[PDB]
Amino acid sequence: PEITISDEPDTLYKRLSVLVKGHDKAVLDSYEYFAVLAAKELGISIKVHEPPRKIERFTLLKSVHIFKKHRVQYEMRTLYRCLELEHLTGSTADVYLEYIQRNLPEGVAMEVTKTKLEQLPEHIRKPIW
Amino acid sequence: YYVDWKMLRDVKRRKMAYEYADERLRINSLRKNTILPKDLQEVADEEIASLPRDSCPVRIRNRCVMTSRPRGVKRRWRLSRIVFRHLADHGQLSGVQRAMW
Amino acid sequence: PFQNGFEEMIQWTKEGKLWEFPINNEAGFDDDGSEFHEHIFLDKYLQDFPKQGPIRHFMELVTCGLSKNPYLSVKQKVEHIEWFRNYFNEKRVILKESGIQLN
Amino acid sequence: NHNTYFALMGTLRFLGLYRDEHQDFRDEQLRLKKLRGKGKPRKGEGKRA
Amino acid sequence: KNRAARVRVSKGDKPVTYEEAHAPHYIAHRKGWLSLHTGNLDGEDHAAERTVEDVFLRKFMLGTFPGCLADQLVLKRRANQLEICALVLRQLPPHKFYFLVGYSETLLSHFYKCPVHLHLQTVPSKVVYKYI
Amino acid sequence: ELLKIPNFLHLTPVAIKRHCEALKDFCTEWPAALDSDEKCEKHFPIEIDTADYVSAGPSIRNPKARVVTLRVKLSSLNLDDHAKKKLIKLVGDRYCKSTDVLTIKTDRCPLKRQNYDYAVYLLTVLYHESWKTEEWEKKKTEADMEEYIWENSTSEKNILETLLQ
RNA sequence: UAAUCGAUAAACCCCGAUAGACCUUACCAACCCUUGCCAAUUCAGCCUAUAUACCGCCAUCUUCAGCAAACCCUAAAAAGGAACAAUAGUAAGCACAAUCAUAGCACAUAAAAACGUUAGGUCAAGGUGUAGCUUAUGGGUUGGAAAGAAAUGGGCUACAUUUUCUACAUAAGAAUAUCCACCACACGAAAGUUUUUAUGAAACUAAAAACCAAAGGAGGAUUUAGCAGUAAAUCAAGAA
Ligand SMILES: [Mg+2]
Ligand SMILES: [Mg+2]
Ligand SMILES: [Mg+2]
Ligand SMILES: [Mg+2]
Ligand SMILES: [Mg+2]
Ligand SMILES: [Mg+2]
Ligand SMILES: [Mg+2]
Ligand SMILES: [Mg+2]
Ligand SMILES: [Mg+2]
Ligand SMILES: [Mg+2]
Ligand SMILES: [Mg+2]
Ligand SMILES: [Mg+2]
Ligand SMILES: [Mg+2]
Ligand SMILES: [Mg+2]
Ligand SMILES: [Mg+2]
Ligand SMILES: [Mg+2]
Ligand SMILES: [Mg+2]
Ligand SMILES: [Mg+2]
Ligand SMILES: [Mg+2]
Ligand SMILES: [Mg+2]
Ligand SMILES: [Mg+2]
Ligand SMILES: [Mg+2]
Ligand SMILES: [Mg+2]
Ligand SMILES: [Mg+2]
Ligand SMILES: [Mg+2]
Ligand SMILES: [Mg+2]
Ligand SMILES: [Mg+2]
Ligand SMILES: [Mg+2]
Ligand SMILES: [Mg+2]
Ligand SMILES: [Mg+2]
Ligand SMILES: [Mg+2]
Ligand SMILES: [Mg+2]
Ligand SMILES: [Mg+2]
Ligand SMILES: [Mg+2]
Ligand SMILES: [Mg+2]
Repeated sequence: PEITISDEPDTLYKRLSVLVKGHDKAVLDSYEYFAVLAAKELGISIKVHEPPRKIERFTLLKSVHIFKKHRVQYEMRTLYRCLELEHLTGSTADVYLEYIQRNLPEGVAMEVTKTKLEQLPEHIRKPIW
Repeated sequence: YYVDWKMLRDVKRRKMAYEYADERLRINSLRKNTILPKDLQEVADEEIASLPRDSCPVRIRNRCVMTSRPRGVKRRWRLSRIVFRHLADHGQLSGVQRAMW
Repeated sequence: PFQNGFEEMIQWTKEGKLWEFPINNEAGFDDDGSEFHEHIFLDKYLQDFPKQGPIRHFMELVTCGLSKNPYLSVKQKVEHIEWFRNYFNEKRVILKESGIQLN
Repeated sequence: NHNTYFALMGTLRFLGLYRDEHQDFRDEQLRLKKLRGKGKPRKGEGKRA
Repeated sequence: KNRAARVRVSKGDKPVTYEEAHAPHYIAHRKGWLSLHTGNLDGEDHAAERTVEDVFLRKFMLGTFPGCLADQLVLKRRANQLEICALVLRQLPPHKFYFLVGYSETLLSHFYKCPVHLHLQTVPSKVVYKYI
Repeated sequence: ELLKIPNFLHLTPVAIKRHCEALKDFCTEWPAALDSDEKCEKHFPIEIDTADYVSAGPSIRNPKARVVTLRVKLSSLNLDDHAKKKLIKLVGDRYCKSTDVLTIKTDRCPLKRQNYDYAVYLLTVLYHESWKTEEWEKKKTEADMEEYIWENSTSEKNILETLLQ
């Protein structure tokens, strides 16, 4: 485990939001238990919610050649879990999200939105042209 | 071996439509512009007309990948309903279930 | 030989076969070393062209188009504007006959 | 690419790695088709003769 | 009558795995899924390629392992690597088994240009859920 | 059918305890005083919204990744009255008038670093050209006004005529 | 017409098509090419004949309660086999039922629906048994089709006052088939004709204006569909 300290001022995040998409509920429940218990140990101070499910339904003809009065109806359900972390560092972010991501289940996908804190840019500071 | 001669000619239509693509885009850039002269547009007209019509986008036909069925194709899986249903029913298709509501 | 599953993962990752974490979808693609003002501002290649003519109308729409485009690098955009120079100067007769003197 | 999967698996078959029961059905059936005397004519021979 | 993916009633002697004893309409109720990947979720891409991959993996696993494949093939896809899980009968001696394990892992990692991992679990006789 | 079920076994809570205790060394601390959003605003006014998506398959390339968002409160900018309102009229829809939030969505470039640099570029540019008064700004129509100025009004001349009579 | 195929009583008829200007494309008209897609093969390739040879998918009886191995009885047994103050029947299997889905119940709908029947449907989803084609029943280019004298099934819009216009969302204003010479208008042009515009290499397609305003005045025998948030009416979305 090689650790090194660069003098540069590590990035801050106000809100690290993690979307966990799934088909099944159970896996996301367990994974929630996992991310919660992992973010408690590191004292990351997080919340979790359930964004309402989205269901897509499309229909195919039931027979090879012709009966159009008969249809098969197929379904894809996507269920949500969102982890909301507030007031975290850049390194804490890279580690926690490394640990959370390496173990991510096969049927589930993950979308992360990071709002990162920057003071102001240089040409804007207090010059006027 | 591609499963049909159909899929043969359509594959050659994908290669071709990728090849002359730049030519298409740049010619049709002027041809569809109002500000430019009509005279550059008649010549640009003869120009995209000169290209082999096997390289144009709309001559391409979406088919099922494995079974080649020209119609009844589900865009996202590129699969005919026969084969789609077959695959999803064995549960070989992930997430696809029978709809009840 | 392998001592652990972690040894497996580790070696796959050093080898570059296993993915990089936490994943950035841009890993392995450097985009030629380019920056936005090489993408957004196409003035460089609009230098040689008639300035007040409608050729600037057409080429400013082409420019503003190649600016909005994430799907192409510097190189191919430049090949576009260059093919346009080559073709516009290719026919000197049309431009002049059309009723506007064009350089 | 269908040429890829087709040729690759056929090779792997003759190289004795992959096993195709479909091609074996086909083969055995053309064996019992030609053994019968109705084969696939050598090119150019069938029509005129 | 609905004929999709079903096993008809015999004189009552026909040996049947839990897998083939459940009609398509049971999927996600009782039946799980044979293949697992991100592609059919709400916001995601390239379901088609994971499907082609799936199909060819069926063909490949059934042609590479003659007569010894017990139940239908379980495909997992995680962090770009494929975990291929197969329940397989005991037929051939361990030598040929590891030969084909290494062989398959290599050829599959290299064709699909991504790391493959193969798990075989051996079973004495085909698992029978019903009849018999 | 137990072979298809994801096994959380490797993630069993003992393993999470030990893993997060061996991962205690990589993480870096969070600053005390920043504990409230107020001091976060007084200190760092700007938010940068970055999107990261992971899915399974051979390829890592995600189209939606590139999008960069900037959220800047206009109250935290050094802007003049003239600069602030010329900026409202300049940027427009990117500006929310109730909460005072300015939003820049940047797309056009392949790499996210480039969308970030061009978004902060748009920020600097709009700020530098918000302070430049030009010829046509003295040509300002009174219909263009975000306010009703009592000077040079119609109600003013109605008042002066009513008081004339 | 030189110019596809298939479905065609209930269980065909906006049907395979959740989709033909080229393509799709099987078709016809000419022309061209014969180890003619593949690692190899006296071998490829065949939307050629067989759905009365079949696998796959289905229709239907049917939202019908049964169907079937293992046995056991019947002065013979083709076959049948229950009576609850019970007279020879016991039976695991599979239907139905029960649970699941419709984000809690309950209901409803959805799904489920065995065995067999209709040699019901499809060798054009694909795959094959049998027969055929192999300088052609194969593979390419190019152009060509889909015309109405009718006959009919299904729809959409109506025939107007519970209507029509504009505002508009649910108190408003005007129009209103006969005055009569209106400088015609009340409803009703989705149809035509012009000009645009969408897409496209190619308008035969689609959309919007203007013009035009025709049949139609609630329709013969005879019939469809619906028991509640249904019918009916109004609106949007998606699939390709
Ligand atoms: Mg098309
Ligand atoms: Mg039915
Ligand atoms: Mg016909
Ligand atoms: Mg017929
Ligand atoms: Mg009939
Ligand atoms: Mg019939
Ligand atoms: Mg109908
Ligand atoms: Mg045609
Ligand atoms: Mg033919
Ligand atoms: Mg016949
Ligand atoms: Mg039949
Ligand atoms: Mg028939
Ligand atoms: Mg049949
Ligand atoms: Mg019963
Ligand atoms: Mg029995
Ligand atoms: Mg009996
Ligand atoms: Mg329930
Ligand atoms: Mg009920
Ligand atoms: Mg039902
Ligand atoms: Mg039931
Ligand atoms: Mg029933
Ligand atoms: Mg028949
Ligand atoms: Mg066939
Ligand atoms: Mg055959
Ligand atoms: Mg031919
Ligand atoms: Mg043709
Ligand atoms: Mg009639
Ligand atoms: Mg209606
Ligand atoms: Mg109506
Ligand atoms: Mg009124
Ligand atoms: Mg009209
Ligand atoms: Mg009229
Ligand atoms: Mg009349
Ligand atoms: Mg009646
Ligand atoms: Mg209704």
